[PDB]
Amino acid sequence: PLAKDLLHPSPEEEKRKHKKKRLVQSPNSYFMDVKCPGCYKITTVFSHAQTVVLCVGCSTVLCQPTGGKARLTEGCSFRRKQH
Amino acid sequence: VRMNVLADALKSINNAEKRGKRQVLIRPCSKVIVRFLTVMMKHGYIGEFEIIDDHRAGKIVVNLTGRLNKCGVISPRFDVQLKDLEKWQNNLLPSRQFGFIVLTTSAGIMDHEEARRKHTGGKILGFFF
Amino acid sequence: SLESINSRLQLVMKSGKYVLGYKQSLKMIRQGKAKLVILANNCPALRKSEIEYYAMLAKTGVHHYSGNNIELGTACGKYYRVCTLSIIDPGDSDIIRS
Amino acid sequence: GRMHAPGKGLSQSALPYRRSVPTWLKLTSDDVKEQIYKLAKKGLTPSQIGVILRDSHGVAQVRFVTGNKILRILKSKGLAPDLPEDLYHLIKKAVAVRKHLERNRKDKDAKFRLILIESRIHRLARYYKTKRVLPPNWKYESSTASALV
Amino acid sequence: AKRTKKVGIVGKYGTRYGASLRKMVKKIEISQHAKYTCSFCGKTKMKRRAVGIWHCGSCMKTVAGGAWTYNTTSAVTVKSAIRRLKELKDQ
RNA sequence: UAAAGUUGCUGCAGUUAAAAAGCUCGUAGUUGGAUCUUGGGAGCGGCCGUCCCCUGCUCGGCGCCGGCCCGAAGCGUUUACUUUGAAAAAA
RNA sequence: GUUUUCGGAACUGAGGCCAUGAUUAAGAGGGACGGCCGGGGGCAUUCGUAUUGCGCCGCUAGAGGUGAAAUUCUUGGACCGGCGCAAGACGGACCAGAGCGAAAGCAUUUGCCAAGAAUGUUUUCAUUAAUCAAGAACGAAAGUCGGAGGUUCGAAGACGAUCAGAUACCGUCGUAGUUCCGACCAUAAACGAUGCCGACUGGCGAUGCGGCGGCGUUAUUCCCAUGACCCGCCGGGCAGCUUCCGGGAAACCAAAGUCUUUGGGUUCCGGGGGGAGUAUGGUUGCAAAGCUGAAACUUAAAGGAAUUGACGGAAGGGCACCACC
Repeated sequence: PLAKDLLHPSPEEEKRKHKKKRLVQSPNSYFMDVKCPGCYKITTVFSHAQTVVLCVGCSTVLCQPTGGKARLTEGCSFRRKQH
Repeated sequence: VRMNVLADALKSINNAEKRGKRQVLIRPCSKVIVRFLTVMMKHGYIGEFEIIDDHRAGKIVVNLTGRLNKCGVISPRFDVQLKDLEKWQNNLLPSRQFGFIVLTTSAGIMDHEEARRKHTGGKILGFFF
Repeated sequence: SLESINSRLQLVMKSGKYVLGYKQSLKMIRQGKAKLVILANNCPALRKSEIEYYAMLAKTGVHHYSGNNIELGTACGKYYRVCTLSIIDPGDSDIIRS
Repeated sequence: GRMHAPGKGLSQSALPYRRSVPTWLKLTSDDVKEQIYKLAKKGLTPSQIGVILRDSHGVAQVRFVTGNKILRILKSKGLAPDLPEDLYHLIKKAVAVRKHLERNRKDKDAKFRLILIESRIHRLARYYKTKRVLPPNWKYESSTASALV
Repeated sequence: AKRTKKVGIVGKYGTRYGASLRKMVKKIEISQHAKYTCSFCGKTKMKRRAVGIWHCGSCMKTVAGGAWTYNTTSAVTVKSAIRRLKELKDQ
């Protein structure tokens, strides 16, 4: 194809492109409002935390750093947010 | 690395014209580029272009017509007198009827004929026909 | 685990109070001010045994270091060799909690 | 591409367009700084203050919540390390590969990596000298480098 | 200044004994006169007293070593070999 | 000398015709991302062309009722570049 | 005489005021961090048959080797079969147009040591970069100098064949070497015969590593989460296929393209064929040699790609009693 509309890229393909190769650079990560079952307080954790984080009171662990997105502990309620 | 930024912009829109794209995207936007595109737009060689100004070196999407033969860039930016400007457009432009040599002067960035009217030379940027 | 100690020791040398050498650190054990004693592995066996006995009287733990007195000195950031060493107060290091 | 390797990888962070403080973040410009102050005192390089801060406390960029960046925050308080962290980590790496090399002297690859690492040290050194961050007579000497961990 | 071009310690022999013999003795004679770091006190004082005998001028501790070097390569492989059979017999 | 774009700055060539160092490091050398003022106004011609303005701080005559107008002298980051002028033996 | 208002010069205290002073965070770079990944590197360790040799036992007259033979071994028991032992090499099949490494190169196990690409990243620094005379590290094999070891193989050499002759191809022995350790050497068709960095310009199916998403299947079983498949997407990595992108003398090339519509940056390097990588000088090396490097003279071609023939002790089909059977 020759005629495209790079001014108005469709969102289905815009999320496909690499984070830097998009029309306007935008990250793929986000933040969380995680609540472990042992406690009630809400902590803000990063999608790709890359460092082990503990709940208040040394209740339990929340995240395991991996190659990509951190592995959330099963049983903890998390709500993705955005600004 | 990317030394000359105007060179990457012109070669891209020159490649996309030979292929026949309707509008081309150039990755870095500099002040000299947008000043260069307007000299081409004021002569009808390109279409309406737009600057996607993010918080970095922005991107430009230039609507392309079928009117551009070649838009080269002369590197380095040689100094041009008004005495040798005729000799440049003698071996850089296709004919004496059309084609323009874009060169920057203290008065700004304009083609070689406006540099004749304002009677001042300067560094040469590129050429388009 | 070893690099944790150099990381801890370096944090002590910039912040905490410490005492290099044997005659000086032996007084700190005697004064009770010492909290942790480091010993180079090539410490003379009589002097190592004496330090460990002193610390048993003062109930301060000893950490028998791995390197000799040459590289224990470089671990403290010094250009001389250190055979034994006492930490009077870590200041802001976690070395005494391990 | 990498300047001491044939790799042409493209992998790095990409901060979003909006430079505003996040709507979820409830830490003031002050309290974040005393958080930086505490981590800096227990020993932590400005690089890893930022990571600990955006995982536990959820600060997108400290340059947005306050008006300065981490290293500029520590130096104004006088808590910054004297020689830069990226230069510290290169000397720390060269000391390790030189200590590996004294026993294993048949390791021609380690000898090759040593030249690459030292070449990067002298490159940052002469940069940090023009920016007047290091004394103009500062010089990495392989011998006395191990004292600086 | 650098007094000699490629004749080190063996410059004392002048023009005698031929080039190769003056070259293979250089590597040895540098070694047998070098001061080593005493592995007991840490000071660089291990110095060969007689052939095979190495004395540390600081801790006054004598060590049976190689003839021209402090440690013979044949010895250090034997010390490490014995150390493996030792723990392998007693388990 | 041109022909010779067979010395190539304009303007050559280097997969196989002559040819890219075995490979990397590296100082001189060369080359270096983006980013800091555009617009508006009076006049004229059939939204378009042209002109001027966005200069600051000692002495005098269209003078007028300390202030204003105007004339001249001095100062206002530095080079490169460009335009101008001077000075630039004739043959 | 004197002190000052007075004009100038310099210093020193308290202020007031400034919108009081730090552009961005590159599909530039460095560094940190995360889980991985890989015949990357080093050291140590382990295993495997095989080969050669030896000991013993068995039964035997040939065994080896070749186009055919001989040299050679053999009733002093060879070859063959069995059981053991020792030594030094080597790391089969799995092994791929797969991976890793700057290149040379890299493959039994396990352990230790240091390193690294790519990926992920709302981390940090903030132009630190690109290419690079001089200079430096590494650099197959062969070769050199010391030690250790020497199974196999095998330059030299000896011999047996072949031949007009063979000081060659083939065969039997076999020295240096091949192996390890420590120093030298710096060259290979060290090849992709293709400098590096950056941008742009068609698809297609795969593949390796990392990440993201998704029916279902199968493992723990007790499911979520993890593996193993299955469908996609993203990054870069070795490649492939396809094509009127375009180029090229063509062969061919998604680069060898974006080149008379000639200029992104920067190293090296060529100028008809020989003489000649020679002479000489310098320099490096223990030597072998390496690096640097002419001229006299000679010559009208040498060379590249492709075409048609002829030819082939090239292959595939077919034919002839001027061919054979």
